[PDB]
Amino acid sequence: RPRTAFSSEQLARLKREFNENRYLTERRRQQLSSELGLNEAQIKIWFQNERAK
Repeated sequence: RPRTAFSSEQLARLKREFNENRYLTERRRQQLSSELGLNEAQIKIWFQNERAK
């Protein structure tokens, strides 16, 4: 788990989600994983990094 390249659609969804709520519950992480085709760890990390910036 170093660097997964998100498609433009994946990133658009994550950015909108982050704008609504910067903190990710496991239940929402599950939904995002399932609706984006990204494993949960990748999503969790993206959220963490997004907050850090």
